[PDB]
Amino acid sequence: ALWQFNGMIKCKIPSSEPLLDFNNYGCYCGLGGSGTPVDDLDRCCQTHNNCYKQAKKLDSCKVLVDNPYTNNYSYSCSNNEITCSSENNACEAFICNCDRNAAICFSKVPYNKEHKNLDKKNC
Ligand SMILES: [Ca+2]
Ligand SMILES: [Cl-]
Repeated sequence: ALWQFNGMIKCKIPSSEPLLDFNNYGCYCGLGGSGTPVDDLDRCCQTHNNCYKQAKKLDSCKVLVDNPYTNNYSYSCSNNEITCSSENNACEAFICNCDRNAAICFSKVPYNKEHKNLDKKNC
């Protein structure tokens, strides 16, 4: 769920408020997405978007009427390291991995304020 993703990002980037810093950024960081990523961070979000799309197509995910952003899974942050729980069922585990990968990706790429609240004309 979004609440967990927010926590994961903070786990990797302690100084951030993810739902603010990484929302409405570039062409893919936020709800939906289209076009060519404007930078590596935007690309992290495109990959995350693609991961969610793959998830929704999994047999295990079609069983729950909850979208990836509302589907709660279990994970832990410790020493700024993210660990997806073995107690997660197939769908939740896949989503957890998608979020973990994105959180780590976000923490390894540059952040360009110029792309915050990007004109969707550029997408
Ligand atoms: Ca376009
Ligand atoms: Cl990690």
